Amino acid sequence: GHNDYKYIIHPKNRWYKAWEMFILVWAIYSSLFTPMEFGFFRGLPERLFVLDIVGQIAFLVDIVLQFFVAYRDTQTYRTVYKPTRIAFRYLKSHFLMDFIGCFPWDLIYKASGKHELVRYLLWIRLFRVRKVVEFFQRLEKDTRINYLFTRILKLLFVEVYCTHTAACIFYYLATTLPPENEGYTWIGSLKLGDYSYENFREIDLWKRYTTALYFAIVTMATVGYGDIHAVNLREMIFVMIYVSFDMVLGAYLIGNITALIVKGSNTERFRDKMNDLISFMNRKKLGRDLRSQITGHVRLQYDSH
Amino acid sequence: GHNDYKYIIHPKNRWYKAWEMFILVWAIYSSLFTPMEFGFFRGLPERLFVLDIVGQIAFLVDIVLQFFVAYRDTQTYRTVYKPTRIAFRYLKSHFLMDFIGCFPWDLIYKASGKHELVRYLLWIRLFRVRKVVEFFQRLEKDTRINYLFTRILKLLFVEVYCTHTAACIFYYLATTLPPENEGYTWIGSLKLGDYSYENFREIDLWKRYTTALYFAIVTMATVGYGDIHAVNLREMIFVMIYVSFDMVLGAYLIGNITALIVKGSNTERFRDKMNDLISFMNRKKLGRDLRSQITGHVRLQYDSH
Amino acid sequence: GHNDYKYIIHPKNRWYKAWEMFILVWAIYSSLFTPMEFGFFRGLPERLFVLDIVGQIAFLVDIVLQFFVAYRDTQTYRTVYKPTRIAFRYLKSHFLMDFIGCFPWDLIYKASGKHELVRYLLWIRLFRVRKVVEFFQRLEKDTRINYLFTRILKLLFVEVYCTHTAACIFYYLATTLPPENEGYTWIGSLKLGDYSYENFREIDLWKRYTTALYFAIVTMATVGYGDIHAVNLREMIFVMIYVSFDMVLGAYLIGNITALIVKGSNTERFRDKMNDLISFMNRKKLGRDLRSQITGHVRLQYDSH
Amino acid sequence: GHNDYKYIIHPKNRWYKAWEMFILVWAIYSSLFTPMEFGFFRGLPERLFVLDIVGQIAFLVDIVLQFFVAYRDTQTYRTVYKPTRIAFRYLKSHFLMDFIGCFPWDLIYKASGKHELVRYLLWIRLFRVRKVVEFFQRLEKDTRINYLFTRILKLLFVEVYCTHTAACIFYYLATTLPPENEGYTWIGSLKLGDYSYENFREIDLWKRYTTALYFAIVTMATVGYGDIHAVNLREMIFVMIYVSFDMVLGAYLIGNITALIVKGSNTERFRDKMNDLISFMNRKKLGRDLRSQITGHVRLQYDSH
Repeated sequence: GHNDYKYIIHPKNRWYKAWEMFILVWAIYSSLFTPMEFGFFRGLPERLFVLDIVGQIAFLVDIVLQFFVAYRDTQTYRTVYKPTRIAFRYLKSHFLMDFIGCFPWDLIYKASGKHELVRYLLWIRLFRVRKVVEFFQRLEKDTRINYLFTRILKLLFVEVYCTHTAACIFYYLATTLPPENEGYTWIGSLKLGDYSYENFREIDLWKRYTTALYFAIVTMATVGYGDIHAVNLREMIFVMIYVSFDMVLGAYLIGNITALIVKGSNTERFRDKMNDLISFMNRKKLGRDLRSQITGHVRLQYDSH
Repeated sequence: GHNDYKYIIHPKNRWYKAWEMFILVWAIYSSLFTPMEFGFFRGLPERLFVLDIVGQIAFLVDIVLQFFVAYRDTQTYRTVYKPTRIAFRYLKSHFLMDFIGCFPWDLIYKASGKHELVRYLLWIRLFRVRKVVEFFQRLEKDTRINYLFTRILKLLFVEVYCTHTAACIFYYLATTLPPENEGYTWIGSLKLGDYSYENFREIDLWKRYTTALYFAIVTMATVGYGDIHAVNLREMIFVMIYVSFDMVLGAYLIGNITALIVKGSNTERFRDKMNDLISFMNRKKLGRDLRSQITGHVRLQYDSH
Repeated sequence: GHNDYKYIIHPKNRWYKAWEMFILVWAIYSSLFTPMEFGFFRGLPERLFVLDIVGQIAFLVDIVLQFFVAYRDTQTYRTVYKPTRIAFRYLKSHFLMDFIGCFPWDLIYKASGKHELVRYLLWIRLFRVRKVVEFFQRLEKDTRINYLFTRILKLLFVEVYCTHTAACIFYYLATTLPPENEGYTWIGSLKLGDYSYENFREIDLWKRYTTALYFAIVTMATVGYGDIHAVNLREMIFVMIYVSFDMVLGAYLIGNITALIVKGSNTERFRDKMNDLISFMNRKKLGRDLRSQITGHVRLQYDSH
Repeated sequence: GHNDYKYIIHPKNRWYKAWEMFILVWAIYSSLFTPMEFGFFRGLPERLFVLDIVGQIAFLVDIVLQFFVAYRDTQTYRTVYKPTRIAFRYLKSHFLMDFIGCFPWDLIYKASGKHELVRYLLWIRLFRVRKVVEFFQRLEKDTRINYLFTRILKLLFVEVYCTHTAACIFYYLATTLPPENEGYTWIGSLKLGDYSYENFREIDLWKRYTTALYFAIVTMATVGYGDIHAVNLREMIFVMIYVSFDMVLGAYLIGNITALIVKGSNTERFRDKMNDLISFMNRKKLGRDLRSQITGHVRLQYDSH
């Protein structure tokens, strides 16, 4: 019903759904790479320079594309296709964060005399998780999948993101101290087996990330070996914040899993009904013939709904 | 006849709800600073003197103000303005503890030749958490702030209070040994990174508090890296008490969160019914028109009942 | 209701109930001390020799008492008064483990050439925890206390008792190595702070017990600091067993706490009713006078049942 | 149709049930020993040469009998005794994996010049855990044992299997490094007590396995002492994978146990009502005779009316 608004793309268009999946994949990488770019590099190496610029370009198109995309209203509950209303809705809803996230923050950091506060603007690109939140909302609205399983998946994804981000921030806090005071950081004072993470800034990127993620994963599960631990006061405060948040997050995970199991399965509804029928049967002693007939018939009833 | 017993403050009038919020903030600060004044300060410094005095002054005003504020008597559900009943209720319920908490315990301890037992009286000021409990009761009665979140917010407040108090008591137990025996304390033997907490009484207040709070949060979160751990026998006993209490309290937090997720939402029960009916509809394929009719009928139960 | 059998005691007599409480206290003490006698001493020191004797006497009397105490039948629900039936039921229910527990196992251990296997018969006195089990059964039968709260209390007692027993067994396993191989034990290699548990068998009893209980409590909450950890293979096996059992025990504690919170409070039931009524009035836009009347009258209904 | 084609065994035949129980034990042993044979042996010693071969024999026979035993249809709900029908079921469902697992993979590894990738094929024998899965499925459809309790037993078996397999893989990852780099492995740098695991390949098999299983068990319960921990990057990655999976699995264990407790019992449901009735009756101070009448009437209801 938008013959007048021919330019506007239907949100259920097949090609726009393909673009939604493509930009969902791009958003996952961007919101996972951004913490690593901010934590393990003080300026992106040239080898992945293109991966920076291209990474924003795919999002820039989205900024344009979302301007030519209709939507379903929340008060009228009618699918609104007015291009001016579309533009105003996206300008006042999410345009600012998406647009500011596509700035060449690495190039701006390197051009502006290597100022760290400029690099702190990379965290705007964590607002690209809005794509994943929208994907999980859509998949929760999907009646095919169980609703509480969707919540469990969303919580596990949040745990993955928070653990990865916590690892990147934990390594970054070690980098916030000068290398001379590196012995007062968690990684600069770290010694695992024979290996000593002495000049940790010059260790391979993936060794550093694996160590930080190992600490973050081990803390997230509340195992807590101690091999890696906070040493600074800043590391101290960050670990307190992270474990306090992850305590509530793990409690929510346990609660959601328990709610899924408490909901019960038809198999269980059938098992309980079986036990009730057996109680009745043994309290009236029907007889093996009628007993077996009843059991078989009710099994077939539960099987055939 | 409010004019008869004038100058009696109605419980829920303006300018007394503002004072209730003001004294709530003071109660939170006093009930959080008290553990720190006791654990990290054998003697409060001149720098804090005025602040300390000011705190008691506020609560002193509270003691006066609560002698004039009317109350709803639960056996008649009216608001009694008679000053004798107000004073009698204050004297019976909680006046002695409130009054004792307002004593200049810090100055009294100093003016008594620095007797540690006088400084244990500071713990009376932890009864000011009755204001936080009252605020949480009122918030629970509130409908806008749903009982849903507030039930676990109360437990998170309890977690924060207990962790902070445990950190303060842990540091205090470290101080209960003489400094020459400081190598047998948890902090005196601490060598986090290249920094050793050699003379821990001369370390900055905030580094010591951050260390103790990190241990307490680490223990509460059940991570237990062990970088920081009990060393004294008194430290073992305190850690055992705190650990058992925190196991029970964390189980309570998980149980409260699980119950909020199990209770579920009207939408959620509607989504259960919709999932069942959509599964049956796909199994017994019946067309979009009958689908629409039955789904609209179902949607006229979650929104009509 | 027994003329012929005058020598039989009702299990409701205030004298027998007082003796039941007295022997419950004695059984709690004996079940708690038996592990300590086995783990921290290769033979009881003379100082508490009398305590070894009189306590057994305290249970020996009970062995006699249950031979002429009436018992309520299961199916008939009639308190059987026949001394022959009472004696036979006691003889085949718990007489053997009570009588074996009442033997002077310390004196028998010392007389039989200090043969270590004789001291393993001390574990028969673990069966005196049946009095605590029966106490909790009666408590859960009592209506003055919530059933699920009684289950939580039973689980907490089980956790406490298993932690204490695990601490005693851990120390015992340390003592199962010769004092020359003590460097391979968990406590003989312990260097908490500047204190070293070198000659750990000559350390003060409460110092050793507090250390073992600290390890057991810290493992029980799964804090797991690491300061104290299994070193032997036998210590490793015991830690695996205790950890695996404690995992299920903690899961059961969480489940029971959740179940109680899920069962819900009348306050929460009212909060949900109030939310439903407020939704109704908001939909129908009832005037503030009538809405306030409805709210107040519903509060009074809930308070006055 | 059991007369038309002979040599066909009824699925619930007594001899076939005995063979099912026998091959269940064999499958449990095989799927528990396969991780141990993979991780702790780079080639099975000849001391076990018979024990592996016989094992495969036990499953080879199990492959043959699977070509004769009948099955109950999911469509016609009736047993089919037809060799052509029987063979197709096996050939499609599980023949291929069972046959590959029956191969002498140790002999093939030793006859192929000791290639480790050949030894990786032992993990096919982990599909014999399908026998345990089928046994638990049959146990679920049994009135003697609760459904949710069967589920928690399944999850406890899953925890046992996953912990043992994780221990074996953890040791194997240490062996993937050359012995000269053993100081970088988790076990090669282990110095528990006064014992150092220097030449960890020459340590007794059961000492190494007990150490690895200790680590895996303490991390499964999230105790995380720290004494044993990952050192290589491969060790960190495996610990992260195992720790995340075990976080989810422990949350599932807690959820299953909590659902079993929340489900409740008819007795517990009765106690809930009877507690309410006792509160009401004590509130109104009702007569004992009418109390007995009401309590008996309610006891009638909570008896599966």
